[PDB]
Amino acid sequence: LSTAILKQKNRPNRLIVDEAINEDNSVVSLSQPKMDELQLFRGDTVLLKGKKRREAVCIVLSDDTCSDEKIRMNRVVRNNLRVRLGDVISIQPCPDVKYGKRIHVLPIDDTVEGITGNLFEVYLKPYFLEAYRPIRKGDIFLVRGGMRAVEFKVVETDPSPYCIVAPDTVIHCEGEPIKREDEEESLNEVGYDDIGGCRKQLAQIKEMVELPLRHPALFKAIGVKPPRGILLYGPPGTGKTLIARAVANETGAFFFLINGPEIMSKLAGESESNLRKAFEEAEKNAPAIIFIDELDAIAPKREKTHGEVERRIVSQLLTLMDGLKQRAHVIVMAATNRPNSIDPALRRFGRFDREVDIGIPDATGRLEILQIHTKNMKLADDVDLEQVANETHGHVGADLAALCSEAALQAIRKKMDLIDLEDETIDAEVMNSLAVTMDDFRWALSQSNPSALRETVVEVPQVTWEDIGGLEDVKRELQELVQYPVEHPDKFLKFGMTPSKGVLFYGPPGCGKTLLAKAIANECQANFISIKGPELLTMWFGESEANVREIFDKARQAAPCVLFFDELDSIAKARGGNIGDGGGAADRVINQILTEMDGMSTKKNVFIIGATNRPDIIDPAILRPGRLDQLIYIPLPDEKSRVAILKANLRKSPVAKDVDLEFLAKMTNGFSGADLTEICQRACKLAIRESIESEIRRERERQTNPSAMEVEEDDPVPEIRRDHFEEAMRFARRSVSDNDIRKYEMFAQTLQQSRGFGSFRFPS
Amino acid sequence: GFSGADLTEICQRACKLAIRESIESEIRRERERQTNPSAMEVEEDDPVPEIRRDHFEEAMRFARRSVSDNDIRKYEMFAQTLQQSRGFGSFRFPS
Repeated sequence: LSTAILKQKNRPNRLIVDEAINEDNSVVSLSQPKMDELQLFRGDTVLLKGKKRREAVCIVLSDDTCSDEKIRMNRVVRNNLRVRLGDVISIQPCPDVKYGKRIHVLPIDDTVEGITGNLFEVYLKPYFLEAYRPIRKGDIFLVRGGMRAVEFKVVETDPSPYCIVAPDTVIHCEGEPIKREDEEESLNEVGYDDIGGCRKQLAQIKEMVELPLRHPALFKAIGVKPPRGILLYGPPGTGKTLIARAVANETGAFFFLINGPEIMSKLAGESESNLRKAFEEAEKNAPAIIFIDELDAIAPKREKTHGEVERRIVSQLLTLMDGLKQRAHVIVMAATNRPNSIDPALRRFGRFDREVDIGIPDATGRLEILQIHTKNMKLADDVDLEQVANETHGHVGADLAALCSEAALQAIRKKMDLIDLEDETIDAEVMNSLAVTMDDFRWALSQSNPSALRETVVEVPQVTWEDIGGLEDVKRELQELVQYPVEHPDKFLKFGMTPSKGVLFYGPPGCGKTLLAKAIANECQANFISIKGPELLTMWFGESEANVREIFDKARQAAPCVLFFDELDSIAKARGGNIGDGGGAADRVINQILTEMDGMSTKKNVFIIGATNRPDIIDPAILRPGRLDQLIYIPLPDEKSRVAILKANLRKSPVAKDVDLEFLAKMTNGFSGADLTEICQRACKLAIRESIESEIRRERERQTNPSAMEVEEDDPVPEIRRDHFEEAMRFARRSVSDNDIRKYEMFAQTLQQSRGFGSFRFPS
Repeated sequence: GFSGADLTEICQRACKLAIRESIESEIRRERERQTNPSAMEVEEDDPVPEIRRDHFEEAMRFARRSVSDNDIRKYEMFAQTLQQSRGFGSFRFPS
């Protein structure tokens, strides 16, 4: 009674698609109580619901021979409802039993060719002769009243929803031959489910948009104000105009597209007229959506604006923007690659206040995009899309389409040997028997250049607590700072504590200090932004203090993050390590991290994790309360963490079943966490090499005796095969010597040994 | 010899030992009562409502003196030098 018009009219009596063998285009096989629930009498026509208001109706007959769970239909109505078999369809009567005054069905000649005559007497007679055939205004029904499939395109129907077109009222023969090529122009209206990798942000766009659009009365009544404009932004080609078309085509709202260059390419003084005639025409129509695409072209930073007419379109845009108020019920959205590349006068309140962020798709978004872009190809059975989605690590929503196109072209190319050089009469199997293999996808992947290799990736990591193993104390002391302030925030209000906002790991170099950040980020399902040393040290060699702000503001729009500043000591040891000229702590970059860290309220759930190998040169201005507070010393793996590390590195490589990792982890004693990832690779080359060697030597010896005929040898080495490790152990070094351990173990007892009041006891 | 900002980690680290306990004594109770899901007598009003001394007994085990006694000398040997450069004392106007 407060939250219930929010449904899309889902019904208990939904009938699911069931195949039929009939040729009548308006016969329905319904459940037996279908005439009974709503007391559906005979003599009317029901209103079946598909999508995008692109539907197709039937004449509802007392033919209830089907079952109680599904509906049996032909291709005609279910497909002309613009829904495939697998879309929900509502059943509901429509009292619009009307007779067509002047209709307009558009034939296609190839289906019509043969007998032509006059359209009326030759085709409208044997089709409309009281044949139980009502339509919906604007469809293309399929005619099985001949030997072959024939479609006529409905355009005009005097009743607005639809009617039972009858010959009793005159029917014009003004239909005209159309072509199959014209379907995509109407299918420019894109359904909702044709977007992948955006299930996280599309929810935000929905909650912002449909509630203001499909329920104006609630907003006008309660008085809460819908947004005056969204501002999507992301790397180019992630399919944003498609998002706008989806959002405005599945909510029933007129859509108007303003291109960027198309405005900035007309005569000086004519573009502004186009902007006015766009914002004017939109407000006249229904609740609309203006999508000002490529906004950083008609409104760059001022530092690009140099002409006067270049700065008059911006003013016209601002005037039209703030001219919007609640009367018009119009909503605007934009698109730019990076938020700060827009004129700052636009973000002021009332114009583009709120700002969604489409990002690079993540490991499952790529799978969804691939499954969308390969729903037409004839993939071979050996295809594995969950595989190819895994290694494409820079691609965006447009690169994957090109990749699939390239694989299809490669299949065509391998078919060209048997294709005649002048094969205009391309044979049926040459058009249909095509099958793309993993050979093709790996080839095309190797021949693709990713478009987005240089953007910080914000996605939940997959490494879990079972890889590191051990480290029991760190597990708890890292839960209680990243998970508790997220899963139980009210406990932090029952008492008065403010959550911590920092940790500082320090340990021997290369000892799984990164895997702990990813593990804890994987626990609480939090994003994970990694900043590497070779990146901060770039900032120290030029501009600073203009990108750290942007890093933090990126982490803010994706809470809860676990921002991981790797090698906080990079600048400090790249400046002298107690530099000779004098410079003590400040380095123009860490200072900026401080300035941003303090100016960030704890309510936002952003936790900053550092990691250093030289935990004394680190600036003493960060180890102060209110900033990175404590220090956790990550020791070398002891006995169980080594077993887990070995079993984590040896997962993708088929290992022998008689290998004793419990022994190999018991002899390797002071080994780091990064010299057990070497033993588990140098023990692969010793099996790779012995594989190519024996392959080549067999191909040799067989050619020595070609008449030997001896064939069908399966494989000489499928397996890492112990007595490989027994050799890879001969090149196994130790990263950190003992003196490099009693250097940190003698720093812990410097942070320690200034404590120890545990003798404290409350008297009585 | 405790600073004004080392008594604010005997007063927080004495609360992360209550947040811990009241967030364990909750979760532990969930798994407990699945032994008797039909008991219908569950949900004690408060397992730990209170900072509850014997926490400061423990939080005092991670109390670190920030300013060592060898660094508080550099100041007391300054302010004492602003004095001893003063004191005209027996100054007294005639009659």
